[PDB]
Amino acid sequence: SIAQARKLVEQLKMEANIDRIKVSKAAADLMAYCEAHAKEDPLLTPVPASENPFR
Amino acid sequence: LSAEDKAAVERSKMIDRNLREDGEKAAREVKLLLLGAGESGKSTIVKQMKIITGIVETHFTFKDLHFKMFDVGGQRSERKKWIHCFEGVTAIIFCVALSDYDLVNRMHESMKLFDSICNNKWFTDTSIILFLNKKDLFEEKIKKSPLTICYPEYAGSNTYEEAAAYIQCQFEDLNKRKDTKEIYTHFTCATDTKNVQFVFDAVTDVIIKNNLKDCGLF
Amino acid sequence: QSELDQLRQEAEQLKNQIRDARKACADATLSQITNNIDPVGRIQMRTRRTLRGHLAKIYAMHWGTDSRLLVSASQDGKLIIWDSYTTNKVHAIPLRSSWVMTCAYAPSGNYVACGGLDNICSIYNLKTREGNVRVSRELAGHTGYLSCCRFLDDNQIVTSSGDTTCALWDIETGQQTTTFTGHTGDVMSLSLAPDTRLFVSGACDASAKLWDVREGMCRQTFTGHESDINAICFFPNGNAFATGSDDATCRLFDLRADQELMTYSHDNIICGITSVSFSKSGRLLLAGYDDFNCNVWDALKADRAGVLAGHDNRVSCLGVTDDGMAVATGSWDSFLKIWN
Amino acid sequence: ATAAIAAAITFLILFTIFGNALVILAVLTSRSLRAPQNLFLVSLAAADILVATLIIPFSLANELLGYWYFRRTWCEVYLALDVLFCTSSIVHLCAISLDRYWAVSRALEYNSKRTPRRIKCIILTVWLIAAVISLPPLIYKPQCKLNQEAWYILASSIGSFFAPCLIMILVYLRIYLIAKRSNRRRRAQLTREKRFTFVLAVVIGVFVLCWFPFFFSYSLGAICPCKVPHGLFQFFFWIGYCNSSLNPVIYTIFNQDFRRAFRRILCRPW
Amino acid sequence: DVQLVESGGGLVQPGGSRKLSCSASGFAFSSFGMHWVRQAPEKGLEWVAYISSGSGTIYYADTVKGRFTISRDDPKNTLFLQMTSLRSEDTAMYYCVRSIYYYGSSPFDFWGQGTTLTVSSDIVMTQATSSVPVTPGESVSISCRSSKSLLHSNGNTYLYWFLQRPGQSPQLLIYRMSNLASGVPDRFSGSGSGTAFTLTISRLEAEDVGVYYCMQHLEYPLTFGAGTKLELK
Ligand SMILES: Cc1cccc([C@H](C)c2c[nH]cn2)c1C
Repeated sequence: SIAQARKLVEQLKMEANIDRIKVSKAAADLMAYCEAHAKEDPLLTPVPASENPFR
Repeated sequence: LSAEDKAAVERSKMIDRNLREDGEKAAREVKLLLLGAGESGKSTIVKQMKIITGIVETHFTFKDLHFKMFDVGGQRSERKKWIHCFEGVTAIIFCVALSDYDLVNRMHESMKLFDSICNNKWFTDTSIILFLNKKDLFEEKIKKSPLTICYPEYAGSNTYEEAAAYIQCQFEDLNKRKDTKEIYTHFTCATDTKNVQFVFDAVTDVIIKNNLKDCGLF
Repeated sequence: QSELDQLRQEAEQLKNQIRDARKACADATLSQITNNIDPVGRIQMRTRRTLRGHLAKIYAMHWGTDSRLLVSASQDGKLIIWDSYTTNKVHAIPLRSSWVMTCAYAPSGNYVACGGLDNICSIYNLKTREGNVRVSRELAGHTGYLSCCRFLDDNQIVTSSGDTTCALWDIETGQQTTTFTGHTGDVMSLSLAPDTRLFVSGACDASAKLWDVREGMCRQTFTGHESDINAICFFPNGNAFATGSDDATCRLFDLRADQELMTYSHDNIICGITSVSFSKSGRLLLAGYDDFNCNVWDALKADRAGVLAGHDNRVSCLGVTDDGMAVATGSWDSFLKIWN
Repeated sequence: ATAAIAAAITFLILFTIFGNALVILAVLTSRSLRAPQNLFLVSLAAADILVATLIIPFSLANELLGYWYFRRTWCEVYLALDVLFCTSSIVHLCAISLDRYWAVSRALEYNSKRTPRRIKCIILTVWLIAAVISLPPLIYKPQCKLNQEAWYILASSIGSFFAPCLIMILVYLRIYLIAKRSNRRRRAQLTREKRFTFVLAVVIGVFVLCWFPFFFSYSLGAICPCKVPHGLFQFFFWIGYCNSSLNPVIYTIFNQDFRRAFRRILCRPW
Repeated sequence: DVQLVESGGGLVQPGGSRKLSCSASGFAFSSFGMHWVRQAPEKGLEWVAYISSGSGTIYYADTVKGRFTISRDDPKNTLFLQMTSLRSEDTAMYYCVRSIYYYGSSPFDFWGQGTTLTVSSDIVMTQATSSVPVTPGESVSISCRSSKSLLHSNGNTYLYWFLQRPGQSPQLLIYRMSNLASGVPDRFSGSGSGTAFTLTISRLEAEDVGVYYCMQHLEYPLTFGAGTKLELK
């Protein structure tokens, strides 16, 4: 009764001091991680039968 | 080619034949599922069905044929995310009590629980069977308080033949689909043979209908 | 007097003061940024393998360590250790139970685990020289049904059940270490970070809680969905994670910016999303739906980059290896297939 | 003139290529058709394609410009295969009929006995029965005719057609009585009765009008060595050939699972 | 923890016929194929026969076929070997061997005691020379060179390093040329390429001296060499 109405208040008071990041910077990070590793992903670009043990 | 693959395909085939000869043994036997209510009647009807946490199986035998009862009520969670895992079963038992009408909306809760299983999108082929327990205990219920406590939309007599038939009539008129499955109803007794034998015969009819599902004669 | 209503209003007050503080910061949308991006092209990919060994439903799969071995589960109480090159099956494991919800494989390559409706997470060994398949341990601390469990190492495991909680066990002792209480809906699935320090849990209350491993307390709680949540996978860097729901909208949350970024809407069929998966380096989010399909969404364009062929029943589990060379789809008609 | 008619016979061969093996594929890649009553249909489709690809082009060569050639000693082998691959089809049909009788006559305690080992034993048993029928043209000794002594033709004719046809008639009459018993909200019953009446009428009727006049003309030649018109006999022989084409149509379209399998096969190119 | 039970007998004149038995306990006997390894008193190992798990594959060598018969009883957990028409050059030490063949397995990983029986073009392997002075701290490079290239584009290279301790049964050290057996220390760092092989044994301790065997398992039968033992001097 009281504890279930107290734990939510404690959770909302512990979820207040968060030094967040700019959304454009967090999108640029996801863009740069996909751009930098764009040649180590053999699923985005197909590989021949010599570079694939399947075919 | 095939340096040690001639010995590897032997292991690939041995425990693939083992899967087939162990899956046939579990696919030829018949399975019977068991819903119910909250501690209503799923302890009395399993007194004969005894022997040869979460869910526990009941593996008994009758006329040299093993049955597997799958309980439900041990799961203290929702039903929307695992009722599809219990498909492929032959008969669904939905045990209903009769003397729980006075305590509170319990019989009114079992009607919408029976409604959710007869209109389920995964159980559109398995026929359902409902029990009606406490046959001798319901006979003395009418003289103190009738069935018309919370039914202004229905009138009737105070006889035992009218009270037992209207509960059977109200449950049967809940399914929206009537072509595929057929609801079975049997009043229980205090004996040992006739309590399960009709159920025996009931499963018989289902497989006969299943054979009429196979030959195209339905 | 009667300050319990004031304590209930403090929840909405702290909500409007903290969670509704994303108006002057959450301004950058993904249309100004994703205008000058390049697509990946129409992905033409076909099935190379078809593992026809099971006789029941398959909705449990996890890869090996060197991207070689598969772990699959059926509804006959049977685990199969598949090989992905020569269509080979190595270990057939009979089970005490019969209805399996999830399975997992060790990050080293020794142990497996499986669980289901019997509330018992059974951990088995494969490297035993004496009776090659045997029971190592059988953990039991839940009262609902085990939903998803993943390994951390050869001594701990993170399990989650329908008891509105999730736990971290211990293989060396046999008891539990901690219990993550403080959840409302039924926990459905979980994913974990590749450095094994933060894990994201699923829900049926349309939330995706980021928890903590060491301290034992919750860290972040999200929202945005209007239905249940079936599958959550984690991004290979640590920034974002995807969530799949029952309203045909696969969303991509975020941890650094603390804001929902991208929605995936399929306007043709509005069936649920029961499996998600990431690729190796992003830009290819695989999604197995309920309409007998397996679609390929882009991480920045949010348009489908080609489709995959289906089965006689729904595709229920996806999988991409550690290197990114094998997609594995598992449906309920025992046809565990391996695509390009 | 005439060969275009044979081209229709060629088209007949094409349908035996189109149906039967596809039915085999409907058993091979399926989940709902993993039940062990379909091995009879697999063996029946194999028997029909062994009828077609081995017998029908040589029958077309024999009927057009009639004389026997391509070797001298192939006549006995061709007659033996022609008796074998058709008697095997008839006994697979009566085995399907007897299995459908044993499905509903004993319901519960027969599914514990219906194992695929028992099904393979019944299949190898009826192939050995067909081999026993096809052996006395091998043992005991240019127009490749069809003629043997009076002791064999009656016994082979009876054991090929007249006992399995009588068994199938009695079995499907018992099936009709059981399905009449197992029927008793009214418009779904009065049409259902006509439905299984039509099904049990077609199954028992197409077989009779497809095989019985040829065996009648084949049995009157030993009863009364009196009527040899030689016009209706070859027509009845081709009608007897026609069931190898008519078998995939009857025993598959009346089930939901085979129609769903045919739909998922024929929807993938389209 | 497992046990392998054998027996023994007396000397047999050339022209006899007997049966030998090998019993197993501690593990499931059905899921292991069974080898017979015959050791001559002149230190040279050689192979007799192999039976599979599902009783569908029986292999012999070139000079072995015809007069020998192998059988097994899985509820009894026994292995029977019937030998007919014995001679004075085919009677030696014997060994019954369990072996399993899958991906990530260890063939020839645990052998048994065996029996003693006395009287009175394969693939060429090189083992020379069995006299190398070692100290507790000196490395060693055992020479084992093959002729046929073991590069199958598979890419498993099927060479097996065995150690024979003096007085007891020999044990496996290295399986598939780059792995490590269960219960073996990490001093046996072996490598190679195609034809060349190298067994580097660094930081030696005078407790595991014996005879080093290298076995080639690309084609049947089991080819061997002559033996490579160390010495204290
Ligand atoms: C007795 C017997 C049994 C089976 C077949 C036949 C003949 C060759 C036939 C009928 N239709 C196609 N061929 C006979 C006569």
